[PDB]
Amino acid sequence: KFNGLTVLPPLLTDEMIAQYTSALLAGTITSGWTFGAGAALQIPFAMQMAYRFNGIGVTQNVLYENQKLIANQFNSAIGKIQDSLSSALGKLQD
Amino acid sequence: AYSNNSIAIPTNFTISVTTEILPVSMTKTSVDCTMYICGDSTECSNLLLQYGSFCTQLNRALTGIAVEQDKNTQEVFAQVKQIYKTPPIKDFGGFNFSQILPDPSKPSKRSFIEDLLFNKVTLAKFNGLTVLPPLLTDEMIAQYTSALLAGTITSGWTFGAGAALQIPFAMQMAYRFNGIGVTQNVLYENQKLIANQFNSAIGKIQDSLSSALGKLQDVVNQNAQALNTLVKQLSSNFGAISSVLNDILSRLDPPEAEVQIDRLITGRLQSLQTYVTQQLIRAAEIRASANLAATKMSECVLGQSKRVDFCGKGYHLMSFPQSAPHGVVFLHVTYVPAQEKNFTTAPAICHDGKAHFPREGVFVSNGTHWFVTQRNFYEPQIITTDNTFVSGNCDVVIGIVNNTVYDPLQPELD
Amino acid sequence: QYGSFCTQLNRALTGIAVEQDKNTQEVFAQVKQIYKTPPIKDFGGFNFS
Amino acid sequence: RLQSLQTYVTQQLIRAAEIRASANLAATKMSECVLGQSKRVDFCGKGYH
Amino acid sequence: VAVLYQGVNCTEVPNVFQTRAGCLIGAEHVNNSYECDIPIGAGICASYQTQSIIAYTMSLGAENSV
Ligand SMILES: *[C@@H]1O[C@H](CO)[C@@H](O[C@@H]2O[C@H](CO)[C@@H](O)[C@H](O)[C@H]2NC(C)=O)[C@H](O)[C@H]1NC(C)=O
Ligand SMILES: *[C@@H]1O[C@H](CO)[C@@H](O[C@@H]2O[C@H](CO)[C@@H](O)[C@H](O)[C@H]2NC(C)=O)[C@H](O)[C@H]1NC(C)=O
Ligand SMILES: *[C@@H]1O[C@H](CO)[C@@H](O[C@@H]2O[C@H](CO)[C@@H](O)[C@H](O)[C@H]2NC(C)=O)[C@H](O)[C@H]1NC(C)=O
Ligand SMILES: *[C@@H]1O[C@H](CO)[C@@H](O)[C@H](O)[C@H]1NC(C)=O
Ligand SMILES: *[C@@H]1O[C@H](CO)[C@@H](O)[C@H](O)[C@H]1NC(C)=O
Ligand SMILES: *[C@@H]1O[C@H](CO)[C@@H](O)[C@H](O)[C@H]1NC(C)=O
Ligand SMILES: *[C@@H]1O[C@H](CO)[C@@H](O)[C@H](O)[C@H]1NC(C)=O
Ligand SMILES: *[C@@H]1O[C@H](CO)[C@@H](O)[C@H](O)[C@H]1NC(C)=O
Ligand SMILES: *[C@@H]1O[C@H](CO)[C@@H](O)[C@H](O)[C@H]1NC(C)=O
Repeated sequence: KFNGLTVLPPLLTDEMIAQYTSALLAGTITSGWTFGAGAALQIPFAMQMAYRFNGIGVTQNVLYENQKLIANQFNSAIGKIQDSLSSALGKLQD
Repeated sequence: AYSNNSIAIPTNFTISVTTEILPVSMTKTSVDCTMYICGDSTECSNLLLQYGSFCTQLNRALTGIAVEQDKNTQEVFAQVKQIYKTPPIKDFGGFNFSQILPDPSKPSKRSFIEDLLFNKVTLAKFNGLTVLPPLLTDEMIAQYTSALLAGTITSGWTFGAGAALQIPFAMQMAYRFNGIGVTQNVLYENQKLIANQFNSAIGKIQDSLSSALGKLQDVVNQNAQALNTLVKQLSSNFGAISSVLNDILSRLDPPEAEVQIDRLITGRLQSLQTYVTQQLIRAAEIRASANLAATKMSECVLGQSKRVDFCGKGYHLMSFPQSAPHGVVFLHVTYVPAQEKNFTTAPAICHDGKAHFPREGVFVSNGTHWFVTQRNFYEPQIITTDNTFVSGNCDVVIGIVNNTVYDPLQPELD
Repeated sequence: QYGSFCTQLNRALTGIAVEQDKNTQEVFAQVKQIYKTPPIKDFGGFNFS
Repeated sequence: RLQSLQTYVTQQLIRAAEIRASANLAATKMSECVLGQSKRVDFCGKGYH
Repeated sequence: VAVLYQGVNCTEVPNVFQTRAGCLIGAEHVNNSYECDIPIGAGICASYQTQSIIAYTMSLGAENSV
């Protein structure tokens, strides 16, 4: 900063980016994809997951008859991510 | 308002047309090393002759950029080999493409909107700095765009895979709706409305354009700025007594003139190299943009696209290309749900100990009954054995309700 | 008297500067409504704590 | 010192172009994986998405 | 071979055919239109199809009416 070498602030403060990400998460969990085409339409979460399964060629009753298992799987996976991160970020470091 | 037994279905749909702009190429230039650096003097050329082969190296680089420009234009536009023509009969079920078809009256076979785009970039040789003509004249590009439009309107996508197959326009639109999960009868029972919507939207585009083209303007501005700097840089001393080689041909003898001629040579080499480098970087950027534009051309226009936010906001229906000075313009026709209503839902219905699920719709209840409807458009229908399918017993599903399924066989058995 | 190299340099650097803001804007600003989640947390057993 | 400045500026321009490419790709992932379900293999992780 | 003087008016001379690309010398001008073999410029191509060199106008492709 003492040779005519200045750094400048970005336009968006980090809180603003945090707000944007929070908005995206809210949109996906409460409205599926339907907020990305028009007005935000609500729909429960079980049927959103059912539709997402149907979109890869696995019928709906497969999801329905096993919901408790998918829930436990998802919780354990996210916990393992939370652990693994607190150990990895070379791409952002370079 | 998220509640675990509530959904919100649309009722009405709205068409829309949105523009998009892309740059495809720049203006090709070629420069003379000897004329820029030395003017015309013999002595300067003789002194440069021993610096190296930098001149030749520069010329090779510039010609490389030159040929990539033609390849970019060829790639973005020359995707059809048959130059189709539209029939004189204009009956497309109420649609009206007067604006973006060729009008055979103007000398340049450009459509109305092409002409409007043309008159918005007004653009804002005596030193060895030459510009060169592109390979394709604008009429040729106009012909290519007209051919693409004819292909899409009269043959759907089927001309982009093989021989051009004709098919009316109403059923092409019906197929395009079916491809986003809205049944055909939705289109059919409302054709006059889609037609009016489309006409109004295209009219609004025609108005809005005649008001916007920053992306296509910045290229021209950057080009002109670079050339003006490269030319204005000829009037500095770089550490000599004067900045004219004719001011040094006189008033001096060779021995003590050559040092100042040396300093001028050094300055002008350094300026040329900076110009060439920045040009190379810019050309690479335009190359990236032109690859993306060709991809849009080949996915949105040739067929229907399905990857979100690639051919405009909203579900995608079709597109139309148009030209512009050193660039391309897209008009994406797309679809949007309008008027929502809240309904109560349930995953499955247990008629008699059997869990019935919907084949492709979802169960809705206005409070007094149960119907099953498609996902994107409210259209009630009665539960039957021809409309659902069974699995297991109604004991594991977290959400289940009690209703009877019609099963249209028993009454008919009499 | 060397030339206008300084000005040329400054123009280049500011060009990079403005592209940076455009990149961030493009990657994140894709939603215009800032939705909020409801206080009720019942998603069929899933847990986004 | 002129020569040093020019080298710095050039390398910065090339790096900025590279980051520009990466940011376009990131925006595409944002708009295809998150906004809707994706179906093109190996674009939003290994396995069906 | 054929020679091309870019940027110069054909009338000024340092078989002549004036193209927007520049005075072209040594080749013949025809009335047909085939695929483009090699690019001269400004919508004009040339080839050794017929033996001397010819310079013609490129044609985009065959025509049909669905
Ligand atoms: C869907 O929305 C359109 C847009 O308003 C409705 O079309 C209008 O309908 C009213 C009453 O029928 C007419 O007075 C208007 O002239 C129509 N609009 C235009 C531009 O002509 C349409 O009615 C809506 N759908 C339903 C089922 O009501
Ligand atoms: C939910 O929809 C059904 C079907 O339209 C409505 O039931 C009809 O109501 C009208 C008016 O009272 C009667 O003339 C019909 O005979 C009824 N048909 C059936 C099959 O019941 C019902 O009223 C609607 N409920 C609400 C709350 O709007
Ligand atoms: C749907 O109807 C069945 C048939 O009656 C219900 O099953 C019985 O519901 C009562 C409710 O108090 C229980 O006491 C019985 O044990 C249930 N089983 C049998 C065999 O009768 C079922 O609960 C109904 N579903 C509802 C109301 O959501
Ligand atoms: C189509 O739009 C043009 C432009 O307003 C109009 O002149 C014409 O009557 C419309 N209908 C048809 C069938 O061309
Ligand atoms: C449905 O009704 C609820 C009543 O609280 C209201 O908040 C919601 O906006 C309504 N939604 C629709 C789509 O009508
Ligand atoms: C839905 O939520 C309500 C709480 O308002 C609860 O009473 C009901 O049991 C829930 N139903 C399901 C299927 O989770
Ligand atoms: C979700 O996970 C958090 C973190 O372990 C835990 O505190 C909480 O009890 C879990 N369940 C719910 C419903 O939040
Ligand atoms: C070439 O010169 C003739 C007169 O000799 C003139 O009529 C013609 O317009 C000129 N063409 C060009 C391109 O300069
Ligand atoms: C080419 O066409 C022009 C005008 O149409 C005519 O004067 C000339 O004789 C023609 N040449 C040949 C070889 O057909």
